[PDB]
Amino acid sequence: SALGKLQDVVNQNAQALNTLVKQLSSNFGAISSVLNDILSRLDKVEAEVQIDRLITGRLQSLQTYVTQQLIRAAEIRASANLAATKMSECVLGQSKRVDFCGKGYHLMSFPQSAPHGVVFLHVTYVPAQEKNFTTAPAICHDGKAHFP
Amino acid sequence: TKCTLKSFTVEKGIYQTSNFRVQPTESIVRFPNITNLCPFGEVFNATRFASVYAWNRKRISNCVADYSVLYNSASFSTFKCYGVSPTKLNDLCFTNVYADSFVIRGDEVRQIAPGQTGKIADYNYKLPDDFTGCVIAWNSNNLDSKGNYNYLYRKPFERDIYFPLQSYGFQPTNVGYQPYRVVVLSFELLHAPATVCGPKKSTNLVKNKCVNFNFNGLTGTGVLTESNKKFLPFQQFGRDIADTTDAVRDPQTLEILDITPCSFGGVSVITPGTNTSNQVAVLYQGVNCTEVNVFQTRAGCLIGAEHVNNSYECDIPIGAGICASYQTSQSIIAYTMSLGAENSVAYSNNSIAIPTNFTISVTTEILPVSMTKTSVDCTMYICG
Amino acid sequence: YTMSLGAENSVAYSNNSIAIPTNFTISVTTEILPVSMTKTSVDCTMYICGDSTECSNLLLQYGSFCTQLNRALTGIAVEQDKNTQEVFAQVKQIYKTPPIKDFGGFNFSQILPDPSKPSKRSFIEDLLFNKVTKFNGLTVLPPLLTDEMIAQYTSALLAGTITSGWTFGAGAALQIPFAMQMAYRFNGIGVTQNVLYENQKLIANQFNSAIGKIQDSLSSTASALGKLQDVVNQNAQALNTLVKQLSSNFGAISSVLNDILSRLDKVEAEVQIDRLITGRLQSLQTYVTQQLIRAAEIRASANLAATKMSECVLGQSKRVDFCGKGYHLMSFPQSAPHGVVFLHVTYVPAQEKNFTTAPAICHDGKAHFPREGVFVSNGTHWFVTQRNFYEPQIITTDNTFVSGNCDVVIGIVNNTVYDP
Amino acid sequence: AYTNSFTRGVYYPDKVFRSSVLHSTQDLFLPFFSNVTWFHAIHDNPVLPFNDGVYFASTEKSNIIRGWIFGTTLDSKTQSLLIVNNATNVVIKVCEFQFCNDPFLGVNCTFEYVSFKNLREFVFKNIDGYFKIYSKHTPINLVRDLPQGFSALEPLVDLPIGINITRFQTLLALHAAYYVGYLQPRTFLLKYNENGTITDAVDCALDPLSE
Ligand SMILES: *[C@@H]1O[C@H](CO)[C@@H](O[C@@H]2O[C@H](CO)[C@@H](O)[C@H](O)[C@H]2NC(C)=O)[C@H](O)[C@H]1NC(C)=O
Ligand SMILES: *[C@@H]1O[C@H](CO)[C@@H](O[C@@H]2O[C@H](CO)[C@@H](O)[C@H](O)[C@H]2NC(C)=O)[C@H](O)[C@H]1NC(C)=O
Ligand SMILES: *[C@@H]1O[C@H](CO)[C@@H](O[C@@H]2O[C@H](CO)[C@@H](O)[C@H](O)[C@H]2NC(C)=O)[C@H](O)[C@H]1NC(C)=O
Ligand SMILES: *[C@@H]1O[C@H](CO)[C@@H](O[C@@H]2O[C@H](CO)[C@@H](O)[C@H](O)[C@H]2NC(C)=O)[C@H](O)[C@H]1NC(C)=O
Ligand SMILES: *[C@@H]1O[C@H](CO)[C@@H](O[C@@H]2O[C@H](CO)[C@@H](O)[C@H](O)[C@H]2NC(C)=O)[C@H](O)[C@H]1NC(C)=O
Ligand SMILES: *[C@@H]1O[C@H](CO)[C@@H](O)[C@H](O)[C@H]1NC(C)=O
Ligand SMILES: *[C@@H]1O[C@H](CO)[C@@H](O)[C@H](O)[C@H]1NC(C)=O
Ligand SMILES: *[C@@H]1O[C@H](CO)[C@@H](O)[C@H](O)[C@H]1NC(C)=O
Ligand SMILES: *[C@@H]1O[C@H](CO)[C@@H](O)[C@H](O)[C@H]1NC(C)=O
Ligand SMILES: *[C@@H]1O[C@H](CO)[C@@H](O)[C@H](O)[C@H]1NC(C)=O
Ligand SMILES: *[C@@H]1O[C@H](CO)[C@@H](O)[C@H](O)[C@H]1NC(C)=O
Ligand SMILES: *[C@@H]1O[C@H](CO)[C@@H](O)[C@H](O)[C@H]1NC(C)=O
Ligand SMILES: *[C@@H]1O[C@H](CO)[C@@H](O)[C@H](O)[C@H]1NC(C)=O
Ligand SMILES: *[C@@H]1O[C@H](CO)[C@@H](O)[C@H](O)[C@H]1NC(C)=O
Ligand SMILES: *[C@@H]1O[C@H](CO)[C@@H](O)[C@H](O)[C@H]1NC(C)=O
Ligand SMILES: *[C@@H]1O[C@H](CO)[C@@H](O)[C@H](O)[C@H]1NC(C)=O
Ligand SMILES: *[C@@H]1O[C@H](CO)[C@@H](O)[C@H](O)[C@H]1NC(C)=O
Repeated sequence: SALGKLQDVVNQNAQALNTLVKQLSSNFGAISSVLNDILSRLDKVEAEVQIDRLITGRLQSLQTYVTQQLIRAAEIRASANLAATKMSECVLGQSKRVDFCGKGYHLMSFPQSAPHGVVFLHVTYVPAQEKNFTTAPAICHDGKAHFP
Repeated sequence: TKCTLKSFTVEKGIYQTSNFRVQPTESIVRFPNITNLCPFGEVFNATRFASVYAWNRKRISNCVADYSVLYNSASFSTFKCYGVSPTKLNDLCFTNVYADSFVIRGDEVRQIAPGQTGKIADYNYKLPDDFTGCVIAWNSNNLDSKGNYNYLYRKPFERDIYFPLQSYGFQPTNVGYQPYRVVVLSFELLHAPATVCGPKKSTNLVKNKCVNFNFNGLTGTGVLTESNKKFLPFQQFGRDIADTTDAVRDPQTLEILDITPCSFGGVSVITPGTNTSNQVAVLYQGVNCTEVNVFQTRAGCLIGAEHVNNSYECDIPIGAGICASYQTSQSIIAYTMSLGAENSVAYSNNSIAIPTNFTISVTTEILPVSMTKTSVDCTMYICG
Repeated sequence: YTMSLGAENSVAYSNNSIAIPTNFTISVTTEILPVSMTKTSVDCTMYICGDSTECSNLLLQYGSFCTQLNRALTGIAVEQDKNTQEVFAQVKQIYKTPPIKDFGGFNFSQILPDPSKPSKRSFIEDLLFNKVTKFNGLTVLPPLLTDEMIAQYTSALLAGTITSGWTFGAGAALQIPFAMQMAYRFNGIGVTQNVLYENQKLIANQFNSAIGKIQDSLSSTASALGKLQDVVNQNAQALNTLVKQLSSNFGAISSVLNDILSRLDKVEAEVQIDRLITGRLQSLQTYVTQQLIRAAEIRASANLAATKMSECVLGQSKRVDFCGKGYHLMSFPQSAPHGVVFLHVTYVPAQEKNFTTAPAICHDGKAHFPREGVFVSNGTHWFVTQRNFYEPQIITTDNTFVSGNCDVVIGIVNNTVYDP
Repeated sequence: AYTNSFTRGVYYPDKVFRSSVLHSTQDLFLPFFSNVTWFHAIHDNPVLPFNDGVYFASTEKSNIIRGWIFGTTLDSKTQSLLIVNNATNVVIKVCEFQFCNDPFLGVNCTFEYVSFKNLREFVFKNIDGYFKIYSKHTPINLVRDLPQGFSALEPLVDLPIGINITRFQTLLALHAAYYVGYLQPRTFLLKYNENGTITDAVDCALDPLSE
């Protein structure tokens, strides 16, 4: 389940294609969804009314799929620009940006490839064993306030 | 859930499997309490039908109309209806019905329709292009031929009393050259209290329960209730933003009923994976449990999960701070989610905590970068 | 009129003049961001064919259009909870504030929780919740987090930020006195921390007054919420459009489907009903397409808000104008309906003096350069001073480093350098 | 003579209740701020054109005006709608009348039917042979002329007569102040309050702000 974001991008595209293929079996109000039935049962002046329903339905189904893929491609592009920014700032550099380069103070990140994606192994320093102390903002020596 | 996913294996999660609707308990029929039979048997037997330059209009009103008396008759050469099906006329009903009664040549029956043209339909019997009613006609050669020369011809319902005035010469030896009697029934659906309705009996009224109502031929389904929707005396129905009826006046007793649609919502199924258990819980989203272990969440009625008095991380989401999980004695539990352990930071104006040691953690982060490059040959997809 | 782009200003540049701010103003600038939108869902079969079997049996001929529309709205609805989770659930533990509020004169009482409230929002969160304002198979799902849970997260983020600096983001929260947290934040903008402690009452009074102005701004000027109120208005306008389209005929004899089924018998009626199905289905595909595109805009805003929570609340940001105008100090999150509001606290320099300046100083042959800050003159004497607050110091071998000699540097000046 | 109609002549467009809603409707309405023609039957009962439809009103205290006549020619060559109010009854006919030389009330009938302080307002229109009537009665605070303020008319009658109308006239009692305006096909945005009642309107074609 760690790979969940990448497996989900594979699942969404397979789900979209299987939906687009299964729509070829739909009637859309024609006497059959198999176009060879209409063309083997009817003469052209009758048949063209039936075929125009299948064309209208299949075309509206394909416009729907392409609209889903355009919006989904924008979501993947926003993720790819984020990954490119992580590669630039987080692998090729060290980042001052809190919680951008993993939780903790960032040291470095190693990229690893994955199907349809990238994986960053963010190495981060996390402070881990407190002591309490009394503190002061400044210290008096001979009249002078000293600051660290 | 398996059939919704088209899979034998179901992953852990929550899935909208179906939509629930409270079913109507019974039908309610509400026509006006009026009892006179309508006069159609007079109209189809009138002693002298009008000439088509001067056609008669009779207002049928305040009566009960068994249209089967007409529609079952062997007499009629045509019975064509243009905004209603003749099989429905006993169930549907109207404010008034207007019978336009007159005689014409049999060839000319073709001019009596919405959108038709020709010298009668232009000069002296134009129908509305949206004509909501029926044309009833028959050959009357044996009634009206002699020759007989009395039957004269010359906007919708235009009456217009060399000049274009001429008559047919009807000998009994004339077939399209023969006289035909025609009655055109035009139906006044345009709103007011109904006064012409079919023989279908009214039930009693019901309130506060889901029912399959019918008021004056307005069918629907809903919970009927008494209401503060103070209708002005001429108003017969109230309409929603959708133009669906939202309140009504009962035609037998002039009180105003709110119509609220019967309770409905998505049936989410909450499941650990099939690779863990076959036990599930069901959330009827938004529905109150009195309308369906059982537990009213703010998100809907939840069935088959135990409410737990603790709190935990949100394992499967439900809504409104409620979540569910499968836990030991194993069963599905539902609980208010914990946002995290509570921590009073040990602050004071001169105390600081400094870490004496560290851990070099490594945290994986996973990002999508591309997706499967499809291309569809749209002509092969559409036309094969 | 032809619009004016702004007041016109010839900056007084010359090869030896520098303007240094002798004073500052702490500024608090509100930024408002959308994070989610109302989780609608539409039963497409009840929208298209509401309570008719006769219509529903025709809608099955259109195949999986109806199920993929319910799936698309469900995907939008779930990512509203993801967006809300990513913005607020950046804190692993529900931190809470000490009982006594000894924050060195700074006064968060207007942004911290008030226990008087039925849901434990702060004063400014209540202003934000005040200033921001269907049976046809339409439904609204609740958010996964209640507004009380969002107020617990904004309380935790804020109580961490006040008691412990950035440390509660990076690891376990470390207590630090609030005056010393601000002293670190002043080093973060390159202002030497004694400039805080010597001005702590002034800086506290500027901060407290700036928080006060937020309440007056939000109380008087409801149009400040325009981003959040427009997200509400767009979703209401889209639903009202989707509902009004039920009344359209689309070429059928009547848009009220029960008229067709009462007036007409099946072989006549199905021709009319298929026009309504075709029109309503195209109208619902239009609504879902608008909501998918709008949801992508809200997700872009939620990713930005989650980034502001991480870099701007949980940290201090070096990113110019990311965390409001001025050099950033810290930001306090406040909840609002379907959004978040950041009170970005920033240092703005405020009272310039012009001075003569030099890149380097010749002592005995050696060119000295400032370790940090700039060489500056009042006309008779030369001082080094830090870049963002005028504080003249005697020029010394501690304040400066040598490199090379006088012959190499353009515009070097002669002066003594005191060797302590 | 003339006067300004202000916002007068709005009416309930259909027999449907609606509330707390702004409803856009297209119908024959009296345009906002159009000029009504004005009349004074002292020391004034002409035949007017009917056009597409008529708004009609009178300012009253003694009820001199008591009926109307409508038709093409009003001269027995065709049927002509006569409408009379007689002390308590309403009386209506469409006979092929030859009317009086100067029609007044003394103090083939193919259809027949029966049933200053005051302003009485009426609207008459013909669609598909249905002659529709709407009206309202109200007190007035201004004695002299039409009030610059809002009220709406409600339906009373619909006569299925089929007759062509292009002219009309009005009837006076003898041993008077009245107004006429012409309707036009207009989009009105109508404001319904909580109580099923129209309380305000916009004639959308009036000016660019109304659009
Ligand atoms: C913190 O600041 C708030 C205002 O920002 C102060 O609140 C006021 O307190 C007085 C009583 O001391 C009340 O009469 C007012 O009604 C309060 N105003 C508001 C808007 O709450 C508060 O006193 C300050 N506290 C400290 C310790 O400085
Ligand atoms: C820096 O600027 C602040 C104002 O932003 C000055 O503080 C004000 O000083 C006047 C008197 O000159 C007082 O009446 C105000 O009440 C002060 N305001 C505040 C918010 O305390 C401050 O004196 C300036 N400091 C320097 C060194 O110039
Ligand atoms: C430039 O700064 C120096 C130091 O602040 C000023 O010199 C001092 O001036 C005061 C009178 O204002 C004298 O009492 C001191 O003895 C001076 N100290 C030294 C080291 O000379 C100088 O006046 C300033 N010049 C200008 C033009 O403002
Ligand atoms: C800085 O001071 C030195 C002397 O301390 C100046 O150097 C002299 O400049 C004059 C004029 O160019 C020459 O005649 C001398 O021979 C130089 N002496 C030495 C020891 O080099 C120098 O010009 C001054 N620079 C500035 C920028 O004022
Ligand atoms: C109503 O009556 C008027 C006459 O008062 C009719 O107008 C005439 O129409 C014919 C065509 O049918 C034209 O040739 C004439 O020029 C018109 N005469 C005038 C004086 O305009 C009108 O057509 C009739 N309408 C209906 C529906 O009967
Ligand atoms: C610091 O001291 C306080 C004293 O009350 C205590 O509550 C707190 O738990 C201590 N924290 C650590 C990290 O030792
Ligand atoms: C005409 O009258 C006879 C009785 O005289 C009746 O049986 C018949 O039903 C009437 N015609 C129609 C069409 O109803
Ligand atoms: C209808 O009948 C009921 C009694 O069954 C009666 O009370 C009511 O007044 C009648 N209504 C009408 C409109 O005649
Ligand atoms: C699925 O079931 C197998 C045993 O049949 C078990 O080993 C495995 O851990 C299970 N996986 C999950 C995710 O529960
Ligand atoms: C659920 O319905 C019952 C009546 O059946 C009512 O008493 C109860 O208050 C309702 N609960 C909610 C949460 O609306
Ligand atoms: C939950 O706890 C409350 C008291 O906090 C108690 O009244 C209630 O009976 C408990 N319910 C269960 C199921 O434990
Ligand atoms: C700095 O000096 C120049 C001298 O011409 C003047 O124009 C400018 O306004 C001054 N600016 C300030 C901040 O005093
Ligand atoms: C600055 O410019 C002036 C002429 O405007 C020139 O005389 C002078 O030497 C220059 N000084 C520096 C430091 O460049
Ligand atoms: C309308 O009436 C006003 C006075 O009320 C007058 O000024 C104007 O000229 C008139 N216009 C027309 C077209 O009658
Ligand atoms: C009104 O006129 C009709 C005849 O047209 C008459 O029967 C009726 O009695 C009259 N009513 C009054 C009050 O004069
Ligand atoms: C009615 O029509 C006849 C001719 O059919 C005509 O003589 C008579 O004058 C008409 N009636 C009236 C009131 O004119
Ligand atoms: C609605 O009408 C009632 C009387 O029918 C009246 O009391 C009430 O004041 C009206 N509503 C408003 C908002 O005035």
